[PDB]
Amino acid sequence: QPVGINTSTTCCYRFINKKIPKQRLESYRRTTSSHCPREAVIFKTKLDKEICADPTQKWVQDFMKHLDKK
Amino acid sequence: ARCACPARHLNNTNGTVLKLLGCHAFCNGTLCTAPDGYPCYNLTAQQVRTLTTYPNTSCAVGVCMKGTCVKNGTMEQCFKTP
Repeated sequence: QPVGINTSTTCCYRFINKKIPKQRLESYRRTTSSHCPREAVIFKTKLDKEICADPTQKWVQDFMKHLDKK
Repeated sequence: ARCACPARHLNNTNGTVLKLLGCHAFCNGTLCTAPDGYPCYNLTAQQVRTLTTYPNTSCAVGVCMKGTCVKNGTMEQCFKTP
């Protein structure tokens, strides 16, 4: 039986280029499907805007690590 | 260009990457264009009209270039997931 037809289909085609300070971001974090063309995580700004972030950039990994420990 | 909004892509039963339907998406008041090289589907008007949650047509794969999904000849069983 084929799987992967069950993956979520929201993907990021572009990323936010410059680092966003953590004070401007909410606690929202969603990893996009591994089937997406580009590996991405979705954050949300304090104005409730979803933004695409590249998890290979250092500030993105930093913010995810911060989101981990409470 | 604040063009870093997520967008719904189409899946396929072929086990390949999700692909944008066309090369444009609306983001924060802007008609955004996917980057050159980005994987896409180029569907006819008729194919889009009947696009549903299971494949019912052969979908032309393409590569985005300056907003056009340039077909490359590969065909896939694409479908949308709500």
